[PDB]
Amino acid sequence: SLQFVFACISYAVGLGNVWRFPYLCQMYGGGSFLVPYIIMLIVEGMPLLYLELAVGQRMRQGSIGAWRTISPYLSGVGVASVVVSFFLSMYYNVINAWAFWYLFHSFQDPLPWSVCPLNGNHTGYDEECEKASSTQYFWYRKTLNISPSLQENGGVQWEPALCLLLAWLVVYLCILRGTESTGKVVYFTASLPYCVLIIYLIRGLTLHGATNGLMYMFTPKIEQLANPKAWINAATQIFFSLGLGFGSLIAFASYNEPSNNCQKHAIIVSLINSFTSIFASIVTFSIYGFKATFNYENCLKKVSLLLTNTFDLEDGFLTASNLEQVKGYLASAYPSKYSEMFPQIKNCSLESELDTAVQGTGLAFIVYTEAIKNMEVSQLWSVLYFFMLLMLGIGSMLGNTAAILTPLTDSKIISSHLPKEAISGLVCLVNCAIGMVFTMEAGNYWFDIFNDYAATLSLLLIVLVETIAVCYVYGLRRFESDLKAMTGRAVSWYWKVMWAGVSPLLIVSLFVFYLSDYILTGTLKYQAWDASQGQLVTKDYPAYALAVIGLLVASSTMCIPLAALGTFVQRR
Amino acid sequence: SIWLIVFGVVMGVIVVGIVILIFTGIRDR
Ligand SMILES: *[C@@H]1O[C@H](CO)[C@@H](O)[C@H](O)[C@H]1NC(C)=O
Ligand SMILES: *[C@@H]1O[C@H](CO)[C@@H](O)[C@H](O)[C@H]1NC(C)=O
Repeated sequence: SLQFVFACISYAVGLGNVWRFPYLCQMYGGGSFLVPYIIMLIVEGMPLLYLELAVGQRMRQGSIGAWRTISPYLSGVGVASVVVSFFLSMYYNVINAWAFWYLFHSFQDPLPWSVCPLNGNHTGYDEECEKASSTQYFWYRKTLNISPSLQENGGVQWEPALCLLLAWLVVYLCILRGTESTGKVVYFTASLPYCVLIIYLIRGLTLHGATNGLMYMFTPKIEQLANPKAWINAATQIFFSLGLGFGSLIAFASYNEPSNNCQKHAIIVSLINSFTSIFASIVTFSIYGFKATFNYENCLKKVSLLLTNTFDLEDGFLTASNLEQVKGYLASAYPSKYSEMFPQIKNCSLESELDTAVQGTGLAFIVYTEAIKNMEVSQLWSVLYFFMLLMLGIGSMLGNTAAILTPLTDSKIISSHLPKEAISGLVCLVNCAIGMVFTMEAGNYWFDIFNDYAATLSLLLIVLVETIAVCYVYGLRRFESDLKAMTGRAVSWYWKVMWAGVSPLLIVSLFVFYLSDYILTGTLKYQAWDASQGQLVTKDYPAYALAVIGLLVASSTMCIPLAALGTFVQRR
Repeated sequence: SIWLIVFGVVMGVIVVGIVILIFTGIRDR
């Protein structure tokens, strides 16, 4: 019935493609990132998703069991599929914390991101809140309290820490309570995000200067199309959104009937995920284009007002549509006065604003708060959207934590030493203790590090290992014969070609290009808030942050080879 | 402080729910 299709939708719609995708799309030039993603969907999404589902269905085991049955000296990869998930559980729930925060500041008539606080004389606005938008000031100062540079970090902020603790308690409560009731929840926890995004698209397309954002998002600029970072980010994002590498897909496929259809399931899941991500990006970039157009209008208005006040002009004589000509006339009238303010005049254009209006790990929150503050009944829409985002985050965290606990649940030694219900509490406590780092003054920088590198190389390496093992280790012909015996209609030559030498080759080529780019540039830099300019400035990563990122990647990458060496020694 | 009051209420509700769930689990023991 339609319940199965709704369950597939719920598995496909998650916090990943709704929150992470718009920020990546804006970072990498919009269309110049959207084109690879689709290309990275028909090549790496559907084939690898179907391979994972088929492996899970055929093996009738968990992730560790499935990757141990195929080959002994490869079973360590099953441990790796845990480690990455662990790191995800380290930081992903932090997102929910922010949601909680942004929910709790939604029951006030003067919304905290609606009106800028006064300087103190009760006559003007804060310099940071004047240079930056109200939403950006609320996000970067009253929510994260971010420090200008990663080198200087303060103590653990108590309010974000409390929000994170609340998020972890909610996750633990959901773990203890729900195990099989989701069948009812799927009737409601799967269609609400689509309704919310429909409402926000309705609002966004009614805003002035909204189509500029869509035109920017769908424009594939060839200048930035050749950036390897865009391809690598698209690949890691599609792998993170589909759930590849985490091992949850294999665990879910192990619980389904041997005659259950998988090709249709994989294609439907992949296409639904891509379409949902595209729709969310459309809405977010409509709102972002509205913000950029509003900033452009504001800058033109400020320049026009300044020129009118310094040249004794009429209130309406100088407009945006006839600016430069008038300036030229002033250049012909008396350049002595014109040069007195020539450095003061600013050159503002739509392209530059669209490139740098809003950016960072919190593009979704800033953009949607901007959209909410331009509504009719702001509080209701804010509550609905943040509840939807919190529900998506809780569902994704439930899936990830179940994938983490399942190998630990299967541990006979662990189960006989501690109660099964206490392992979840211990995991939640440890994850909260580790994730308390992201609540410092510079915690957002660490969150950015763990959003860029805790899932980039690890997922790609795990997927490459899986496709190599199912490609040549077990034998593609044997796998096809087993699948044909299980269900018939043996794999079409498209799937066999994709699994044989297309996906591994493409992933290896992307990795080589990324490594070469990093080696040649050698300038891995992060964005940092600058209150004086009220913008984002690129700054070089310090040594210790690079060491932390390298260690985080290296543990996940070396989880497999170390266990392979251990198994080889055990054999020898 | 609207947000602090709402956070306190939500935390109390979550604490009560977790306490009753753990009590039921202990009963399962
Ligand atoms: C606020 O008052 C102080 C008093 O010294 C003054 O220095 C400051 O310029 C005032 N603010 C503005 C925006 O003029
Ligand atoms: C604006 O354009 C003029 C024209 O060359 C240039 O001299 C100036 O540096 C640019 N920027 C500003 C802030 O005026």
